[PDB]
Amino acid sequence: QHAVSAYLADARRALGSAGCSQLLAALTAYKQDDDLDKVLAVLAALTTAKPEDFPLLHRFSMFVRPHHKQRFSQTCTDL
Amino acid sequence: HAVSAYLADARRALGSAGCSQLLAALTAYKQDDDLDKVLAVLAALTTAKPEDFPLLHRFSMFVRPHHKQRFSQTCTDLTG
Amino acid sequence: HAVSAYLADARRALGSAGCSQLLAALTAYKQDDDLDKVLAVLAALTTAKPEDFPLLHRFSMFVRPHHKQRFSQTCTDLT
Amino acid sequence: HAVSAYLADARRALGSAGCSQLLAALTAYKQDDDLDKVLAVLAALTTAKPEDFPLLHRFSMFVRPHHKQRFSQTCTDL
Amino acid sequence: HAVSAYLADARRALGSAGCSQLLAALTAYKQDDDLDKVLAVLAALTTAKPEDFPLLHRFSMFVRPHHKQRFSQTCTDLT
Amino acid sequence: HAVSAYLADARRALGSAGCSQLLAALTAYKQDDDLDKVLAVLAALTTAKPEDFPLLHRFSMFVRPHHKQRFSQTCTDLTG
Amino acid sequence: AVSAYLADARRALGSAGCSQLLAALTAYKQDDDLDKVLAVLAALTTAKPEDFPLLHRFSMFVRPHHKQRFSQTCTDLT
Repeated sequence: QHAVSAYLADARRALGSAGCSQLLAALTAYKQDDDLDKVLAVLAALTTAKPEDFPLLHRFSMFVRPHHKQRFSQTCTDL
Repeated sequence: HAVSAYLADARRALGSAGCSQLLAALTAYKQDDDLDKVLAVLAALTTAKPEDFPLLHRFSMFVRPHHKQRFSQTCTDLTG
Repeated sequence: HAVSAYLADARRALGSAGCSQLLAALTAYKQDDDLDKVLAVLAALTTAKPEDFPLLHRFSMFVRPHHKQRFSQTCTDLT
Repeated sequence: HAVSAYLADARRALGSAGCSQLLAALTAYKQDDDLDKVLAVLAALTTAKPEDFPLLHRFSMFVRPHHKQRFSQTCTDL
Repeated sequence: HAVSAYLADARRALGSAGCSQLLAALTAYKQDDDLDKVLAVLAALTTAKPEDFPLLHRFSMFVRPHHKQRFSQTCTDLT
Repeated sequence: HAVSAYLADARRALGSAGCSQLLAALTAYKQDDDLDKVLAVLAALTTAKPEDFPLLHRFSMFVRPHHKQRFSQTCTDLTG
Repeated sequence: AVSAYLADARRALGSAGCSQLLAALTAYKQDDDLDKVLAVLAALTTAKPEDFPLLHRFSMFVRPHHKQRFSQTCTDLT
């Protein structure tokens, strides 16, 4: 219900333009290559530097393929 | 051994069929990532009586990090 | 005992989709206190066939004390 | 199975307030046997947009057998 | 009004002193949001005899939406 | 002696209560042939932490031949 | 719970903002003026939706006779 556009706007506000671009660049590489560790590593660097940004880590679930939900959760638990 | 203590408590409080229903819902959640559906099974089993409310709250150990905040809210609403 | 026996019977009679819809409606009721809305979900699922009418009646174990009399009356009218 | 699939589709297409209004009208019909009144709620909710028209027709599974002939005809005409 | 009917029934069943005690507790709840304290007055007054139990149940109309679950639970335990 | 090695590893990783819950579930499976129910106990105990995932996979030695492909699939889905 | 709130407030509002909020809390604890403390709180913590939890969690400081008004004001902002 526009969850994507709300995420993009929040990510731009919290990470700045360079960060929002880095995250989007990593997301489109994931959509092509299916490599979850590599996109989560970009995401973790950007959104777990401070605890107030952890919701952007969690909300990134909407872009994770269903077969990758379990690994996404495990990675999040470890962060 | 926090999991094994949970399963023992759930079997003792809910009985065998109830413990199984809850584990069945946990396995479906681990596959489908649908929090509302697993919480609905859990709430039916563990909020019939206040002495079982701890089992609702302690289920958090199985809840994925992206679902934890909504799980808390839901628990507060069912309990108070 | 009684909850798990109800859930097992509902899953067997309504199928897992139906049982989930019923449990979703029960959780909404536990939060919103709206008896008409939970009864309407229940009646749609459990009064399509007469052999499922016991599932309507037995749902009383989940009904709040201040709603029990209205729930009974409505159940007698449906059956 | 057909019931649960209908309820899932209705909740997804009408949203929860709409789905509730329809189910409220179904429960009134199950007690009062007034077909016009339940059809009127259904038509308001499910003919706003053409992609929801299937929900009008599929509602027949809840209609009592003596009402099925009128129900489909009226649905076709909408 | 359901309110005015409740007040009339409470005055008739509890008498004037009791109806006042209940209303004094209701006013404090509407300000302090302490459900246990108002329910304790209500339970004392309206579970003395079974014919007064409907006054316990019908008190729900004054209970805030976030407190309906605790109100139900307390009612289940008193019955 | 693959069984005894499994039981020793499970007792060390899951503790006594967990190892017992798993063996109780294994006995029920050996009698009732219900794979979903035994895997639900196993998944709860052995997929909370990734270092216990080998216990999930090695449980295949107990699975009846007609269940082996579904067992693998379910394991892959829970782990990745 | 207090120290966790102050830590969250310092991280989300910065040190000047956390101090403004504590100054407003102290004035409330002395003067019992709920509107004035809520006005400082609302300015600081409803600029962004991610800070709304700090508005809601502020209830732990609110005197019992003000609980209902605090909730209402929160709802009207959120």
